[PDB]
Amino acid sequence: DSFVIRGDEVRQIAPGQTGNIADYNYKLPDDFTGCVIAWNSNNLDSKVG
Amino acid sequence: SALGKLQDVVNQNAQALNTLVKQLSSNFGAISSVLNDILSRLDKVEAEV
Repeated sequence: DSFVIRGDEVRQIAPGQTGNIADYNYKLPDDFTGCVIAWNSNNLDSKVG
Repeated sequence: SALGKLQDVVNQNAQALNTLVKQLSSNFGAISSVLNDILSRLDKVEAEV
């Protein structure tokens, strides 16, 4: 499962979390078996303005 | 006092149920002994612990 996110909100991409990303964008199950992999993408995903 | 051999059997069984009920008030090292209090203070993963 793939997307871009703000670096602060990466903590919401974990089992049993609550918050605007967890509850309104992407919710993981509590009994999740898996790996969450993130990397900074400021060189690709930002724009001047 | 003479009938006290039957009265002690009544007393031990009252004491046993009062001990069992009083042990609902104990924390056992948890944050609280009240189950709705735990579930109000903490989010799912910590409340489960």
